[PDB]
Amino acid sequence: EFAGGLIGGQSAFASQEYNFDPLGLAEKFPEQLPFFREAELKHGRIAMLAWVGLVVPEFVRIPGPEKCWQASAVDAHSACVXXXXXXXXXXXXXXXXXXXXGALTQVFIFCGTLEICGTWAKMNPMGLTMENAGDYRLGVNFLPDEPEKVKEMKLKELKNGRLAMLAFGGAITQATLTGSGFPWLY
Amino acid sequence: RVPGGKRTQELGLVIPMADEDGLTDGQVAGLFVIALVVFISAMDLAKTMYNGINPAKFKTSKGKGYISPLVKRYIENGF
Amino acid sequence: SHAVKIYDTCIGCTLCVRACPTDVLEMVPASINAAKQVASSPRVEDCVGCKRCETACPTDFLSIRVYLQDNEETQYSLGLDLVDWS
Amino acid sequence: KYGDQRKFAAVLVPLTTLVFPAVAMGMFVLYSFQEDAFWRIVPGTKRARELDEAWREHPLFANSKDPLDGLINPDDYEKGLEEAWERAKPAGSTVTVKDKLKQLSKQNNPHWESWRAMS
Amino acid sequence: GRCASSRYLQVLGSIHDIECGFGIDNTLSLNLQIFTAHWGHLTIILIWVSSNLYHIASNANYSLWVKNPIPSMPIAHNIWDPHFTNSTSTPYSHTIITTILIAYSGIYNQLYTSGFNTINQIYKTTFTFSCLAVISILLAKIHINTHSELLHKLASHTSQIPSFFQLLYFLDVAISSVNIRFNFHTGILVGLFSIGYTGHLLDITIPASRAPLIHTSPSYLTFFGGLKSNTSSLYLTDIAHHHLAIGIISILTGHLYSSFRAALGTYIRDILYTSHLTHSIKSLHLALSLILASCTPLTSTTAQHIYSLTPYFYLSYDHIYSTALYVHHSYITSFLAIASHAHTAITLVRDWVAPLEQESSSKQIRIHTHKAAIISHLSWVSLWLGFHTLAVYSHNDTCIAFNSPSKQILIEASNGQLIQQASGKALYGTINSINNYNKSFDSFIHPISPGDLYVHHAIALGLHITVLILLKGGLEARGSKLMPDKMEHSFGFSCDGPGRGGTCDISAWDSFYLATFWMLNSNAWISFYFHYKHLTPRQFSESSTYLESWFRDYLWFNSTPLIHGYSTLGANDLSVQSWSFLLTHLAWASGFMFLISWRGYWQELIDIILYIHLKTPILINLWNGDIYTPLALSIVQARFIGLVHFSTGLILTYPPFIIGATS
Amino acid sequence: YTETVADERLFEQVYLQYTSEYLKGPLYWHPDKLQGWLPDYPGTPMIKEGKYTSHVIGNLKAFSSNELAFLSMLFFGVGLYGNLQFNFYDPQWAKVDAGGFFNVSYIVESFLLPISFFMHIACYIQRQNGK
Ligand code: CLA
Ligand code: CLA
Ligand code: CLA
Ligand SMILES: CC(=O)O[C@H]1CC(C)(C)C(=C=C/C(C)=C/C=C/C(C)=C/C=C/C=C(C)/C=C/C=C(C)/C=C/[C@@]23O[C@]2(C)C[C@@H](O)CC3(C)C)[C@](C)(O)C1
Ligand SMILES: CC1=C(C#C/C(C)=C/C=C/C(C)=C/C=C/C=C(C)/C=C/C=C(C)/C=C/[C@@]23O[C@]2(C)C[C@@H](O)CC3(C)C)C(C)(C)C[C@H](O)C1
Ligand code: SF4
Ligand code: SF4
Repeated sequence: EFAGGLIGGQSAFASQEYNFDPLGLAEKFPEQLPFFREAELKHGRIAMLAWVGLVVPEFVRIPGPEKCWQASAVDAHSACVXXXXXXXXXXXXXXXXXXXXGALTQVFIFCGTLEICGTWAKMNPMGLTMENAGDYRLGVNFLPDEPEKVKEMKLKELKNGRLAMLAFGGAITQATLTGSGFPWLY
Repeated sequence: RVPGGKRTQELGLVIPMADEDGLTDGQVAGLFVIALVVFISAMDLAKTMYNGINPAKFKTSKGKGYISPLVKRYIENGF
Repeated sequence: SHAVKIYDTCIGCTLCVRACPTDVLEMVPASINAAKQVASSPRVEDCVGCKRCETACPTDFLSIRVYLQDNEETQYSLGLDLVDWS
Repeated sequence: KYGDQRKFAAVLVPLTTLVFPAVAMGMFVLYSFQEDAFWRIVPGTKRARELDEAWREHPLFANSKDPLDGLINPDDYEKGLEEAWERAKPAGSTVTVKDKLKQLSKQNNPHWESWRAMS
Repeated sequence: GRCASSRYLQVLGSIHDIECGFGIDNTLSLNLQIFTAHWGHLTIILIWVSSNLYHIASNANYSLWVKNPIPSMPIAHNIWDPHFTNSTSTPYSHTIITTILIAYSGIYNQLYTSGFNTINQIYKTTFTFSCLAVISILLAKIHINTHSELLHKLASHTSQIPSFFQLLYFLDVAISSVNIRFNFHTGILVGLFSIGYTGHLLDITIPASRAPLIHTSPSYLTFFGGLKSNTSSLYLTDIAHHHLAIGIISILTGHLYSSFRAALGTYIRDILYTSHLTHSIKSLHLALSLILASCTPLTSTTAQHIYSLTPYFYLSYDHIYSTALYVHHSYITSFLAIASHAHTAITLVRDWVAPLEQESSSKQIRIHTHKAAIISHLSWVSLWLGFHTLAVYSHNDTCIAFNSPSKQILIEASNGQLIQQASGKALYGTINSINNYNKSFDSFIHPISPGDLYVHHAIALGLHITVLILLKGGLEARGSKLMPDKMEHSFGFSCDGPGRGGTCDISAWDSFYLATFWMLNSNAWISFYFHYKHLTPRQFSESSTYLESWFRDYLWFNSTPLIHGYSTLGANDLSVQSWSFLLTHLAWASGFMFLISWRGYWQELIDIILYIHLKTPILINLWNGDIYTPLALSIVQARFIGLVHFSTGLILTYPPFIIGATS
Repeated sequence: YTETVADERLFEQVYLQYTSEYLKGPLYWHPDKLQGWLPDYPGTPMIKEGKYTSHVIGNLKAFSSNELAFLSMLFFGVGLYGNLQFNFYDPQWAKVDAGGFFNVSYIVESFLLPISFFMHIACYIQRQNGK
């Protein structure tokens, strides 16, 4: 069985299986395949949200700390974190800014808390397997009750995630190279 | 002070003494309270180490024991 | 009390029995040597521990071995004279 | 003044270097005459017997002192040993495995741990 | 029947030998007792730290020493002794003021470097460390209860199958687990402790050493070198960066073994099984031996590098701190070094299972196969070093007594000089490629002379002989040609009788007893070398190739201030030093009789004395001797007591000399 | 028949030969037979036939010998390049001394030399087992 029987390896021309793995990592690391699918789904979801929030600020910009909330999508990370002391280290000597402190570290700490009580709580305490890889039981009531419908919905999630990962890479690289608007072209 | 040794006399090394008290009596008493706590706890620990483990507690002691869920994992993870 | 053990390599010298100053050892009949006799230590409670038996034993390594047990000493194993423990 | 801590010293030094040491020595010589004295290193104390029996009462440590503990199916082991000895038994030898093991387990050492008779 | 007077010595000789306990029946009890003892010992250490901090806070002058550290002297604690003169003034007090003692530990520089400025901070630190002692004792109680609760949970435990008894081996998996312990030690206890100390330095130590600066920016991590000019110590920025680097490296290393999950990390057993090891890692004596052998290089390098590269403020400016610290840590590491071998011998006696006769698989097996070759070659190198060091020293002594200093044999220390030249070229290349050059390294490289070569050969001789005695004891602990049953007996036992040639000092413990004298002698040589080179580098460089120089220009000459301490002319503040000097001489000589005179003489003497007591009118009607029968000390107890007296005398005779010579 | 010493020795030999084979089996359960003790872990035999089994190299057990050889040589080249370009050619010490920063590529690469050593060890181990 290819890659422990995970959704995502089936071709689209049907009657065929893309089972894309030129490096053969699925057979080299079968004990970390659930972690591989966890990472793939996490990257896909983060990249979907990242592409959406790479397009949107070109139109609407939340009015806030003017130090951030300004500039191109490229100059929006190092600007919305400011000259932190070393890296993601709050300046306790001068909280309330007045020189150097973060503006996203709140997003960072929220992501850390959610991740620890999310993936870490799923793996360390009293358990992830092949089937429950990306399944955090979030919005499963919306999932249809049919064996193939769930499988095709998961496949659509996976393929949208891969497309969003590649799309975000291309979009951010083009924006860095050129600037410009949504087309991200010279 | 009457110094001894060649270097103290030939260099003028001196030992200053504070004219104040150092610690007030209240601070010494505050330290002695926690020292007494250490002392009581250490006497209890010495008693427990002297008597050692009692395996026959399961015949008389209440409860049913407990193995923490991580201790079970550490048991079955290996040695 | 010490522990005096006799091993199969005994050849019935009787020298160990003769050297014992407190009559700990004795000769018993056996069939494992040409002498048809081996030593025995039926009264090691009287073994002071002088190890004269080990000095007298001529086998390659002593057929009689005395194991000292200092946390075990009795009045007989200490040779107490001025003091009685009974 | 730099002194005024000697008010603590004049009580503590005599106390902890005379009263406590003397009380400790008297308590130690009193403890030396208890039947429980040095029960962990001195053989033949009552508490040592009680502790050993308490360990033996635990279901895990019942057959803990037996050097042969571990044989999951001792009957299978004994049967296999008897079968292996039958094919190697010398000529008309009259020794069986059962009595051979029984007489190899029974030695004659009366003066071993005889200190388990006072406490 | 009951016991004799030797019961006290017999009990106290194994008072902490938890393996020899009578109630202890399993590794669970042994491991839990050891863990609780560890907790109590940590509590003792914390209370000792709080003690020093309190006495510096209360009975001391830290607030004044911090202002002018170079010429000032710290105070250890007050003197309250009713035996002094209630009149006049002692030489340890400024007339009517209280009596004080000068601290030679070095805690003042430690606290000053760490960022302490006020007495109040030291008081709060004392309170916190007493709190930590409470916490440690409570953790001991907690773990005793948790293990007893597991034991009680065996009242609701059964596998429904005969394999349930397997749980017997996993009850102490909390203590006996190795992979988790290694992972968490090397990661947390080493790397993250270093990283936390880097944080401490960046937040306090560097801020409280210079003018106010930026918000602890990454410019606080420097790569200067050593010996900041003003304080004559390492740069605090360099120390913080060093701890940061060590912390990062050890944190990365700590993810090696399979600690919490079975899917990450390699097992230590599999690591050893595919190497030249695969030892019995379940032995507690083996682990103790190989970690004592780890604290030994650490403590020896601590002694070397506290002096060579002084890390504390104004530590090099104290002529007594620098020698006392070095000698103290050298003695500590010598004790740990001999401990490693002693517990290796105990491991071989008690906790080592060997193949039948020929299976050369275990490392100890392969060592034991050719142990005679090891001991013979160690004896050869020891003999060579002793012969050729003593003979050259004798040549120098004789030819310099005969008015011929130029007839000496002075081998120039060429190899050490080459190593020093290479290191100096490397350091100078480092310095020359700096825009902030003109740095100093203090005594990292020192002038090396023929006297240095001879003393190094003497030190190598001492180390070789100590290792020879210890290694012979370890290898023949399980049986030698003289006594081919030594593993049937205890680790320490009296002898094997006067027959078979005579068998005094035959146990492995007797090998340790013999080796402790050589450990003390080698440490004395090392300490004499360091102290002599510290007192006068020039005179050591020239006149130290003949032993008469060591006897005269060091011992006889430098003992002048100490003996003059108390005399019929008045007393100095060295009076305690001279009195302790004489007391330690008495202690050293008192242990000679426990070593030279042996038991039987004294047993007859005790029989005569007991005859007197049972013959004295009143005593006989109150005390017949049947209860606690007085007996002469047993042979092993006698050897140990003589060794203790000898060690105490030899060790404690030196600090008075150090204080008299340097202060 | 009487039990001669030779017959007793024969019983000793028979008993030892039988029991030494029996105790290796699943029916003796000694603490020295636990995981982490003498016996190998259940699914991970380390040494068989006097040869390092494929399970020694851990997660690399599935790698081919050619893949490990290529990785070994590539890592050796990259790590040696990093070490030589950090120490002797293109030194970074002067650049970082004046307030600069290390060429992070050199630092990352230089750690691939011992990795390459163990990678080529693993390549040989894989080749021996025919993988
Ligand atoms: C300096 C080392 C030293 C010392 C102190 C002693 C002391 C002694 N030896 Mg001895 N001995 C030594 C080395 C020494 N030996 C050596 C190297 C050998 C070579 C083998 C011998 C061989 C030897 C033999 C063969 C004999 C002795 C005997 C004696 C005893 C007779 C002297 C006596 O009773 O005085 C009293 C003891 C003193 C130490 C005098 C000083 C006492 C102090 C200063 C006063 C009390 C202090 C005070 C109470 C403090 C309290 C303690 C504190 C904890 C509170 C005595 C206990 C003989 C004996 O026991 O016969 C009676 C005997 O037969 N010795
Ligand atoms: C990977 C996702 C991601 C990341 C890292 C960022 C990061 C950033 N965004 Mg952004 N954004 C995103 C997605 C993301 N965005 C999406 C999906 C939208 C569309 C609503 C926007 C719309 C948006 C605007 C309008 C602006 C930013 C801005 C910024 C910058 C300042 C931070 C801020 O306040 O954002 C604000 C972001 C939001 C209010 C949208 C949050 C939506 C999150 C991603 C969904 C919640 C995820 C949660 C963990 C899952 C549970 C909920 C789920 C059921 C949906 C920062 C670089 C500001 C800036 O300076 O731009 C240059 C700004 O003005 N973003
Ligand atoms: C035939 C004489 C002879 C020979 C060839 C050797 C050879 C050896 N001995 Mg040696 N030894 C000898 C006599 C001899 N020994 C005597 C008489 C003693 C008693 C003092 C020793 C005591 C001794 C010790 C304690 C050690 C050796 C060791 C060694 C070995 C290393 C070399 C060494 O240390 O030499 C140095 C030799 C000495 C220090 C001993 C003194 C040399 C004697 C005086 C020479 C006598 C020669 C003899 C008089 C010739 C007469 C010839 C005539 C009758 C025709 C080497 C195999 C060492 C070893 O085992 O390491 C591998 C070691 O540790 N030997
Ligand atoms: C209680 C509760 O809540 O339950 C929850 C459960 C759950 C599951 C969390 C939920 C959900 C689902 C969610 C939130 C789904 C969101 C999905 C998103 C945002 C997908 C974006 C994909 C973007 C792509 C593919 C971009 C593709 C972009 C491409 C290909 C770009 C292509 C470009 O060529 C173009 C077009 C321009 C060129 O210049 C270059 C580039 C950029 C490459 C619910 C509904 O909330 C309910
Ligand atoms: C830049 C910047 C920042 C940033 C950033 C970020 C997030 C940068 C992210 C970069 C990122 C995310 C880059 C992804 C690349 C993905 C690639 C190359 C995929 C190739 C995929 C290929 C070539 C696929 C090929 C195939 O399809 C082919 C042709 C046939 C198919 O049958 C099969 C396959 C699959 C084989 C900071 C640091 C945050 C702040 C700073 O201030 C500004
Ligand atoms: S001396 Fe030895 S060999 Fe002779 S009879 Fe006695 S025990 Fe046997
Ligand atoms: S040690 Fe002495 S008393 Fe004991 S059996 Fe031998 S000879 Fe007899």
